[PDB]
Amino acid sequence: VNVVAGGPVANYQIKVLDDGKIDKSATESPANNDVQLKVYAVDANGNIVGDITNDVTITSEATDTNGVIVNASKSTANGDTVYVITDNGSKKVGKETLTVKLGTVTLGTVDVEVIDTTLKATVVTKKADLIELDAADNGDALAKLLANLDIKDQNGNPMVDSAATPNTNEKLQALKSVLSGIVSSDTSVIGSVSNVDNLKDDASISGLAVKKAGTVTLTLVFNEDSKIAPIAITVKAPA
Ligand SMILES: [Ca+2]
Ligand SMILES: [Ca+2]
Ligand SMILES: [Ca+2]
Ligand SMILES: [Ca+2]
Repeated sequence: VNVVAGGPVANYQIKVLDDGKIDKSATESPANNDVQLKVYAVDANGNIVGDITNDVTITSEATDTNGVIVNASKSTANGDTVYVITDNGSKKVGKETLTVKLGTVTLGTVDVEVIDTTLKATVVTKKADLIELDAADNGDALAKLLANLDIKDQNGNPMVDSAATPNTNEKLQALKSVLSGIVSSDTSVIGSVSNVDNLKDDASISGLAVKKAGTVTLTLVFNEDSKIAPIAITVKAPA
């Protein structure tokens, strides 16, 4: 639009140029990492008699109260000012109220929303009740245990290892995001895992080392948020 000589201002518009959302995912396509605002003064006939985006000040709550934290910055290019709202350390998702002032006078408010569309492990199931290790497992049950699980995201799609990345197993990473611990029925055969970070992501995953030949039940326990029930898998580690 253009600013034009018109009549006296009748009202102010706080205009959202984009979708009004900020996606704190690290990979969303297309990138969705801001909200962009204009503030216009308009006369009785809708003529834009002022672009006051550069003159106003936009703020959010001084002390955080909802785990949603945003920054507001005036960005000027091509003669035009856009008020750019960005995520700044939001721990949660949800709405954040912006207040738009001209000097000390409030012109209005507008909410922005922080979202997160990251693919998230949502369903985990076991394929078989039992797995048996052989020499290829090199005395560690983790690879064969992972192969015995199916992980689905919130869309119900599989979460699997990408062969494009040789040194990180995306499926293991998906598991660890919802796993709280692994209990072994006999820690002398295979140790229990209480710190899930000890499930080592690498070209060759590891962390369920066999201490001696035998048979154990491994029970996977998941976090409360996921609501996934424990999964028990019997592991035979033959001599
Ligand atoms: Ca946006
Ligand atoms: Ca993002
Ligand atoms: Ca907040
Ligand atoms: Ca990979």
